Amino acid sequence: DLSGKMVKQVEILSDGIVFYEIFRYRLYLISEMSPVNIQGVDLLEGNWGTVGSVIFFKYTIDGKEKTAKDIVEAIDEETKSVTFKIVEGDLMELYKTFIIIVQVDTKGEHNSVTWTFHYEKLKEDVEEPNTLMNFCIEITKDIETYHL
Ligand SMILES: [Cl-]
Repeated sequence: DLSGKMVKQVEILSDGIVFYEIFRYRLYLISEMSPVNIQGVDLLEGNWGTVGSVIFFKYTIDGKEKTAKDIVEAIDEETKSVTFKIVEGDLMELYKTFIIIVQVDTKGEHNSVTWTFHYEKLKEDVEEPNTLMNFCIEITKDIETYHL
């Protein structure tokens, strides 16, 4: 009831392999590639690209500065997937639980990035995370257009 799921697949022009490299091992590059959206990506514990690593994000949503602390809960290298669980931050005032999965289809033929949110709202009247999903799609477009 308070439970929800949201899925968006977007086709990318850029190399899926580089998208996965970013999201697994070089996540700090997103501050450079989507500087309107992301002001800081700071590793707090562990190492980049390892399950159990803890990462702090400074980001802007609707011109408001927000933060989150996330743990990397899962990595699947064969499917090119990484699962982030948000443990602290502005989102935790609206959601009890929030999990973000990013998965890159690297056929090479055509490449795409699928974003999945699994969340538990604190109340029934809390909104579905549409704005966050728009935010994630904007970062994807910023990343794929960064090379040009
Ligand atoms: Cl690992």
